[PDB]
Amino acid sequence: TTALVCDNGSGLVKAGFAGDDAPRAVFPSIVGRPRHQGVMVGMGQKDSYVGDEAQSKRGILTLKYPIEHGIITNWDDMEKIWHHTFYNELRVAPEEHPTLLTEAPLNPKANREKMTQIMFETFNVPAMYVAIQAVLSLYASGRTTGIVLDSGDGVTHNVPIYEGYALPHAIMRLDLAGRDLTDYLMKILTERGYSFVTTAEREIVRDIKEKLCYVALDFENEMATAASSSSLEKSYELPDGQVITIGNERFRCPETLFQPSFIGMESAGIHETTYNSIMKCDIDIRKDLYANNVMSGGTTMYPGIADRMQKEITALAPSTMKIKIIAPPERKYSVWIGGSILASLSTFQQMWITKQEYDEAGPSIVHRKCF
Amino acid sequence: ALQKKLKGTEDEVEKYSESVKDAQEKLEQAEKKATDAEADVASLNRRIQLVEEELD
Amino acid sequence: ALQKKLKGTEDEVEKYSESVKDAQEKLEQAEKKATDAEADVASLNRRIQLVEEELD
Ligand SMILES: Nc1ncnc2c1ncn2[C@@H]1O[C@H](COP(=O)(O)OP(=O)(O)O)[C@@H](O)[C@H]1O
Repeated sequence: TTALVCDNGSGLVKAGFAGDDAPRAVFPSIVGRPRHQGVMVGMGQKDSYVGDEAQSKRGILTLKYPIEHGIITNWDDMEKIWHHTFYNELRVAPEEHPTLLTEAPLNPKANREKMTQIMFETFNVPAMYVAIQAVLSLYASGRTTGIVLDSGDGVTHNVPIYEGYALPHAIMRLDLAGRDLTDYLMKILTERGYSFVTTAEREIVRDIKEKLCYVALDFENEMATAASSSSLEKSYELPDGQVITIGNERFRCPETLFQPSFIGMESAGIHETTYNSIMKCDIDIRKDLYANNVMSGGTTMYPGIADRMQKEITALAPSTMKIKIIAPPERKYSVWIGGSILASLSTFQQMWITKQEYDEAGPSIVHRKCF
Repeated sequence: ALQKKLKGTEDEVEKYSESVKDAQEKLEQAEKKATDAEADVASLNRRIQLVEEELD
Repeated sequence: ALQKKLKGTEDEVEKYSESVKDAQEKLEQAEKKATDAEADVASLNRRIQLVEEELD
């Protein structure tokens, strides 16, 4: 029977059926709760909205992402998210559906453990499995070799794969992603006079970032240009009129990914972590990796990010290797696409964790090669 | 006593390096403005479309 | 002796000339995309003011 593919991630839950071509349901992974008291009796106001419902009721709620950096911190809201997904987004009894779950590399072991335990006790699925987001994103790209640079909303990791083999000693995870870019934009938007502090209007800032921001091919030139001219200013209308205008910020914000010092982090930029991950691999496979940089995740969707990425990593690499960057136009869903592809296989139909097996061996079965 | 080909082919390599230098340099110089125009169209498409909906 | 380095030098002459050819090809293709993208941007950008004044 059909299998489910629920890619949790931060910021965006995307679910659907195995074998399909795109996730059916996509909604923000948030849980809102009213913060005023409510006076109209008979309104039967529920006590906890979730998903697009909360995203619409933003004005009177307090939103809580239950996944901070790839890891689940509030298990009750995560259970609400899963329950809502199954029973309303897909409208399917999870009793007879093996489900595929994803998680970033180098996560707390207890994360996937408790995840499996909940999936088997609360929802009582027949089987399940936890996969690495980067492997799936490589599946979707029709490749079998190449570093994959997944950069979701909470975490950013590189995974070098060659001939279907992963080199775990070179997996480089970095905790800078879309949420931090949103916060940095909220900060630097003050110096124009705009102040967004509410968890509700963090979403407004996220929309501004998704629409206007872009990566500059050369930071200094773009800075000097925005100084001289005004051909970079663009306006934007807030949910109550009062249009705003942002200039330098448009490329100041996503520049962080290449200079984490802007937000006070010490690690190297994206290009540099990529190059390092390359250099940690064996010398014989570095050319293919140079040729097969893959990009997934919504944060890699800035206009111009691939070009700047190529320029930087070209500057770092020798001048005789060829640098390419595989940026499909739907890369935001490459993880879910790869998940559907893998779940549709039959050579995979014996890698699931059968509920009987888990009852026999406990949630420790996850780390066991019944992965 | 057969070094003439050595000299000639060394100079061949030098001038070929010069030619690829110039060629690829102006090549990426072109693609910079190419992707510039790509951003131009990707922007003004959106702008024309939104002002068009405003007109509607 | 030096004849074998001469052999390798001739071979690299070949492949470098090939690189020059690929460079000129990508140059010409870049100018082609330049002409096309310029036609498109120019055709689609000079009209914003029309919708503007109409809705105005
Ligand atoms: N068009 C866009 N431009 C820039 N950033 C975007 C765009 N679309 C989405 N994002 C960012 O990417 C994030 C969504 O990425 P996603 O792959 O869903 O993360 P996850 O895998 O953790 O769910 C959002 O938080 C948003 O900030």
